[PDB]
Amino acid sequence: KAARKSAPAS
Amino acid sequence: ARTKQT
Amino acid sequence: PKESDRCGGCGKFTHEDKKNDFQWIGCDSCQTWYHFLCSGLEQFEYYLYEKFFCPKCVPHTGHSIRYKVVAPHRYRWYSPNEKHLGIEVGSKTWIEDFITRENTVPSPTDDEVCIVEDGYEFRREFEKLGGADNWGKVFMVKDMDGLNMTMPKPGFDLEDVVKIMGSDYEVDTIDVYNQSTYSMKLDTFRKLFRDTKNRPLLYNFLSLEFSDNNEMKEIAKPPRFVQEISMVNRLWPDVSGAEYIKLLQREEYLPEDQRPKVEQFCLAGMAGSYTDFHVDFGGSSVYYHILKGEKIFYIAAPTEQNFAAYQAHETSPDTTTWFGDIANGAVKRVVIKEGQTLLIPAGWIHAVLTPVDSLVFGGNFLHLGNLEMQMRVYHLENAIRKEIRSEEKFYFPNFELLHWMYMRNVLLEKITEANQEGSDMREQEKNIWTASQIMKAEMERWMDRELRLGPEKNAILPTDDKNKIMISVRKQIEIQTKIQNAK
Ligand SMILES: O=C(O)CNC(=O)C(=O)O
Ligand SMILES: [Fe+2]
Ligand SMILES: [Zn+2]
Ligand SMILES: [Zn+2]
Repeated sequence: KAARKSAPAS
Repeated sequence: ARTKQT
Repeated sequence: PKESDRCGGCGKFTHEDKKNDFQWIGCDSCQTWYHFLCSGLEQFEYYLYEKFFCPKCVPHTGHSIRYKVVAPHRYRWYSPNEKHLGIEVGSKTWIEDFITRENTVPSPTDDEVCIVEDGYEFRREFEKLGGADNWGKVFMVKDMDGLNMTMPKPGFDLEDVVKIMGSDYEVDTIDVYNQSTYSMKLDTFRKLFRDTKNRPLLYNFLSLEFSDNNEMKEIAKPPRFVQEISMVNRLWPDVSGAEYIKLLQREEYLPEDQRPKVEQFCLAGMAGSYTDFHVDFGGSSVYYHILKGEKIFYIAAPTEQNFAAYQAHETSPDTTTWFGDIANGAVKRVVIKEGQTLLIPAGWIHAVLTPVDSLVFGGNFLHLGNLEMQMRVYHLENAIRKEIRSEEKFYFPNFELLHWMYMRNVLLEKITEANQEGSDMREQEKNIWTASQIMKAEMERWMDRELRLGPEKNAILPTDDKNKIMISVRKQIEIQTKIQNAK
């Protein structure tokens, strides 16, 4: 669904 | 739960 | 406006603005509305409670009443209208079963993974295969000695983390049985984690990036070799004094807030955690070290057969089929134990189970050696993004910008030098030459797209600046190809 490494840009 | 968005 | 639509509070109609969003929640007792951030709840809690039950009510209403686990094989386990639907990967029910049958997936071949005893052995085998320019198989290093990879001393664990970072420090955490992501306070995670007996829900965070924390960033670092080939590192060098001034003097300075922050991550998961198959964002390579616990990776080679399988699996609405069962025996099993380090190049599709409460330090990186695979994965992402809506945060931060700057600041230089000097680049700079050709071809596509239908939101790079970079690039490449019709 949305369950993955998360890293805002930034 | 009852939520809301504006 | 109406006073019943006032927080809360906060006693305001509009919350100043992690982000509250313009988001609210009503008390099912005192019936008043709260801003989400004035509710006292953390994001991961927003969907948990049938009853809530604000602060002004709990000492006399009881703690919020959370939904009943009506369907533990669905992501919406709280939803009765889903009791009859199939078993979803990896819901509580699915994982539960999978933990018992998972050991049947085959080991990898020596062509896929190469297990070495330490950092020194790794180097040999690595070079044998062409080093990083020709890096295609994953490596597992049983002992970190020889990797030049700074890691904290064991006994170091979750506690030290929440102390260094702070307890209010929020981090994107995976609600496992729900296969979703929500923010959780480091301290709140520590509580749940330390309760090993009562885990109505499992959590696993993978996205505590600490490169910007003066303490942490000193405690856990990438291997020397990762730093030496990291494109991010090359563009935002950790430099000071005169070096830094020079960096400023050449227009080679890039803002820290534009830097892709992904090379330094801490991960922690509860026993039973499962992360479903994916390719790492931007087709980035991974370093991954187990400080505590154990991980089981299920992996698949970056082949077109496998990508096509993966892309279809990623775009189909089906939710009940493990990608391993459609992969035609591509998926392999590799167990990583405490103290062991995995190193995955670009492309590898992977899922991971956490047999045991765990703590890990890892990071993502882009390097010229895997430029083509990196663009291949970018194409894979963009093709999936056409069918399915996702958030940019699950993708590589400032992917394009990075490439714009790498060409401008690194490559554009070298090519021009050779063009002024001799100089056919295939002599001591062939790798550089091919990297440029590849990068430009992809970049011309982006320029094309940007031009055929407009630039993204506001900032960061203006169209005309991209073109001026491109104008410069075409010329020197055009000019270099000439040199290659003598020598
Ligand atoms: O640890 C996990 O649950 C998942 N992590 C990854 O897939 C990775 O770091 O590339
Ligand atoms: Fe991953
Ligand atoms: Zn408020
Ligand atoms: Zn109330």
